[PDB]
Amino acid sequence: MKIQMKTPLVELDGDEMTRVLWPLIKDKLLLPFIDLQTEYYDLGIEERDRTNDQITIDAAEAIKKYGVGVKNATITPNQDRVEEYGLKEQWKSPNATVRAMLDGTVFRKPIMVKNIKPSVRSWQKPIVVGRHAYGDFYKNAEIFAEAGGKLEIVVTDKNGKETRQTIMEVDEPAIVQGIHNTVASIGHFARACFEYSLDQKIDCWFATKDTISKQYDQRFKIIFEEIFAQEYKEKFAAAGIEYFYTLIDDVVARMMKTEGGMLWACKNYDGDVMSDMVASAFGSLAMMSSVLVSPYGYFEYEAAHGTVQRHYYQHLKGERTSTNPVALIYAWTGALRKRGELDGTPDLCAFCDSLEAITIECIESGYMTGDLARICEPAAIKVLDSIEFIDELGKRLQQLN
Amino acid sequence: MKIQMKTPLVELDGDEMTRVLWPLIKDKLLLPFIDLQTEYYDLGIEERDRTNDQITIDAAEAIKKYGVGVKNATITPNQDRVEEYGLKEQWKSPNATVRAMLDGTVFRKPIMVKNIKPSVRSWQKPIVVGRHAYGDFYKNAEIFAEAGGKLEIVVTDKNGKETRQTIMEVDEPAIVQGIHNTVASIGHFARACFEYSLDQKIDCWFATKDTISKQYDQRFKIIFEEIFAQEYKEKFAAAGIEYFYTLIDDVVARMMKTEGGMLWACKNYDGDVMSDMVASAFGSLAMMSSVLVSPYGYFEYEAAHGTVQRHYYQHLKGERTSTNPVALIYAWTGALRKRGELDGTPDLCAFCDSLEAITIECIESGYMTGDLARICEPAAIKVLDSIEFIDELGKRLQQLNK
Ligand SMILES: [Mg+2]
Repeated sequence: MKIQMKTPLVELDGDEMTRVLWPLIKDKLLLPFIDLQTEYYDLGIEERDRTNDQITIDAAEAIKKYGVGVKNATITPNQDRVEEYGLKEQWKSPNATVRAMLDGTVFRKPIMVKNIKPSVRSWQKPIVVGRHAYGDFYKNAEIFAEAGGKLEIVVTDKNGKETRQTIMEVDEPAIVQGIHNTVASIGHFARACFEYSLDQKIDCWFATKDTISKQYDQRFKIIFEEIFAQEYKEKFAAAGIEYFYTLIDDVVARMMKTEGGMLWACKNYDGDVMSDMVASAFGSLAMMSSVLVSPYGYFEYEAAHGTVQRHYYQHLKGERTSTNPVALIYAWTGALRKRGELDGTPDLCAFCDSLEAITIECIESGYMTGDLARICEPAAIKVLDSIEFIDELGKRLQQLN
Repeated sequence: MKIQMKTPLVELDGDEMTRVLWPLIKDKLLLPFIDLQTEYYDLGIEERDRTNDQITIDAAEAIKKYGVGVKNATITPNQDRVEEYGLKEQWKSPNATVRAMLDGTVFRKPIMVKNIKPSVRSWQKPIVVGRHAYGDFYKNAEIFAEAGGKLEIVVTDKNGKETRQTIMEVDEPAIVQGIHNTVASIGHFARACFEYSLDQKIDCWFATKDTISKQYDQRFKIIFEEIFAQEYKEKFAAAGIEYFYTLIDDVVARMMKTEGGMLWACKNYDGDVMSDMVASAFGSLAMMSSVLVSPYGYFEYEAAHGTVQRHYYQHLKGERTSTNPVALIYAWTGALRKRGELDGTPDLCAFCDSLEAITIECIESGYMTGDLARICEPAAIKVLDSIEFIDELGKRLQQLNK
């Protein structure tokens, strides 16, 4: 029989080329081997528009209920997209929405192949970015103060005690931004990072600009230091690993020189930008896994890249594309593995191990999409289009099973 | 004999190892050749402490008066530094104070040598970072809301009208930050970058996260777009160069694959971090120049790196150090060159071009500090300690009969 699942995955569909490839993955790589159970939520742009973005919230609720989600790449619509699709508004990033609702830390890890050298000469070991998923400027308040004025932040507690601080007082057109985070969210971030480091036996590096931000960034620094001292110090020393804190400018300068091999903990914004820099440098944003690990027990595996508009238009014209589906594949395998772990269904986990291994073997053997063929050494034997590539992996799986 | 100056440079001294090397540069590389005129401001941590940080303000005022400053590396003190030096308080970043007082854009360019390949394989051409010098979180207001509450930004105008926006309402301990910028400062930032791109004949790339920050970052995007359309589109076309706007995560991915050769315009924070990433990748933080170009006509050249506490402590024990003084040197040559341009004293500019060239040629001939010798190819001929390095450049200057 096919591999059986005890609990369904929550499945969040997406946009454009990634939407096109998603059912081909299911058809060729999963359904022939697994009696795949999912709760399906279409987060394509048109369905988010139809439902006034309720579908996004509903999907996040389902992840909370079942425990594990898999997410396809989506469009966060700018005004071009609004015009292209005739949208009601510039709907908020669905990633930002899910992360807000679930909380946690997003772990981003390169999917490494031996035949692609990183951009950064020194890198010999993967660098994992642990990005705080919650708060900061992903939930902002902003004012365009067209006549200027006294610009303040204000906090009013339960009890009515008001605290005010002045940003600046200006007599000219100005812009203002406010952000927050929570002590609890930061603590869970620190914990997730330290636990990841211990599990994987890698050092943890964290950095902020605590010299400039003497209460906000300072609070991250203190919380990591205290959690580390009180909960992890001994565990780390027994495991032969270290926690290193520095300033953000110093850590980035080090990253250009390091051999790699650590967990790089980042505040939300830093992690968003830096995970993309690391992904690119190792080879591709499609060669990078992404998992949100919530302290509340939820997991969301996603393809953390664009939807490939140019390739989608080509596809609709009957042209084959060089789209790299690896991140999409690893979102499914990561999610099915976790679901299998939680459910105590190890045949599912073993399948996921196999498909991941097959994907790497295929690329390392010189059979790959065009983006990878551009940067590998030695030269690829054969460039496979996105659909041929998926078809090839399906043939390898059939030969296993 | 010695080259004459018309107008003094404003000289801002600093801390630790950089403070140690600063007179050696003057003594062996400047004073023998130039009747150096400076107005001296000691921004060492102890003078800042003694004057309650007034000396920083006074120095910024002297830059406004004379037009050009040269700044040594300084400590921005955390509580560890407070303890170390017995300070009254964690004095605010003097760089932030100076930038706030002058406004402008900080241009950060690698100091490239033929025998050092960049960390990023694709880079074949310099990348300049143009960092907006004003506002954002460098002038923050922050609250530790130990009881939570309604967290807001509030704008109270000249005429009454209160505008409030809610960040979040929480029932748990939380932290709150507010920042600002001005439309005028942003515009001056866009113009400085467009002018720099024209003058250097290089493309301009700018990026934010306007998809998430739909008024704040968006206002940067808009101001750039409008200034470019109104004031630079035709000039760019004429010069064969482009302005490219994208999202910040996209630009960083591109930076790992580009050949280089553009001006990368950055918001204040992005510029702080990304100028150091570019500097490190090209070779060292010490191999990066830094000039604040104010819209009000002032210039501040600095050594934009650390003060090297560990080396300082070794130096006090009479031990040799591997501190790289090139950025200190280039701060001086850059400031003196500008001083000479403004004063119409071209012999000073000539000397500055010569000292930069001599420094480059020293390193390219295999004589360099430890940091460079770790990454150069072929192997260094002789690794010089910081002071041996300055002394070598001195020897060369004298050999060339400057
Ligand atoms: Mg810096």
